[PDB]
Amino acid sequence: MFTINAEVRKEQGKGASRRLRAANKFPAIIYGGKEAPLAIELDHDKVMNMQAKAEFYSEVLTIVVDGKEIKVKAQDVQRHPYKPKLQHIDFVRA
RNA sequence: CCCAUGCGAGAGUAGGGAC
RNA sequence: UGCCGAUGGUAGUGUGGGG
Ligand SMILES: [Mg+2]
Ligand SMILES: [Mg+2]
Ligand SMILES: [Mg+2]
Ligand SMILES: [Mg+2]
Ligand SMILES: [Mg+2]
Repeated sequence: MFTINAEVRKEQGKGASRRLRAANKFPAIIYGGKEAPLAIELDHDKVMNMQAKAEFYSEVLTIVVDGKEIKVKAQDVQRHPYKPKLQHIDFVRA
């Protein structure tokens, strides 16, 4: 099972997102179901290595944010236009 | 082009549909 | 441009600064 550690974002928007990426992290979003969407931030390198395995995109993953696990599937990924980096990820609740 | 701050598409995604 | 349509990200951008 893939276990991803994340934190809830304290700020959003272009400025905040660029700050994260300049600091070796990147934004992501968890949506789906009855609960409201949850905007989170991830460690770039750790997730990048994880998603290098094809199962990352087929399996139900576990994101540890706050203190509980959420159970999601990768729904979409935005990659840098010309750099080997992850820009954003959509996670859908499972 | 970048930073701070405010504003924020187009496309696509979740979801919905008496079609 | 052919049904409606979030959230987040992206483009662009007002103000101030940097270059
Ligand atoms: Mg700005
Ligand atoms: Mg739109
Ligand atoms: Mg749209
Ligand atoms: Mg449907
Ligand atoms: Mg938006």
